[PDB]
Amino acid sequence: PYYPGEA
Amino acid sequence: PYYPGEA
Amino acid sequence: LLNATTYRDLEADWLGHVAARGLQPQRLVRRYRNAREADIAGVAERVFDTWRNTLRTTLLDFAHGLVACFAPGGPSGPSSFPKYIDWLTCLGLVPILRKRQEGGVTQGLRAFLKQHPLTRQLATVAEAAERAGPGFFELALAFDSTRVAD
Repeated sequence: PYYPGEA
Repeated sequence: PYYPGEA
Repeated sequence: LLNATTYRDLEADWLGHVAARGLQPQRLVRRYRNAREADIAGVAERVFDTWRNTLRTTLLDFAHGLVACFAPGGPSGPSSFPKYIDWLTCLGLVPILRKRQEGGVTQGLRAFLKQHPLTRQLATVAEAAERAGPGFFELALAFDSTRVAD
């Protein structure tokens, strides 16, 4: 899982 | 797909 | 910044996020195994809403980062606004001196854009930045070149 604001 | 404002 | 976005890459990134979460409609429906339309529709809507909020705040941060380079150099240094206004108030004339050269604004833009992690993180952000890039550099050169006289 990936999110736009995460590193 | 194409849109009027897109390049 | 916002005009350069396109539908295809945003849809691709959304689909990539869905694949990463493993929450495709087929799997989700086969897991829930119920006909309660309201609950599943709300679940899907909230799943999309979280991503929408994160995208909005990411774009806000990038936009503020882009803005931060221009603003300090406006009221002071080359091409100052209060000097323009007091020229107008005293005489109505605004002598202006011009020279084509690179300055602090252009180096700031170069050092800012070339190594920003959000470009590598999101395809849409990177493509929008590279499409709208030349305008930013031209505006930076415009800021640098002029200088209202003393």
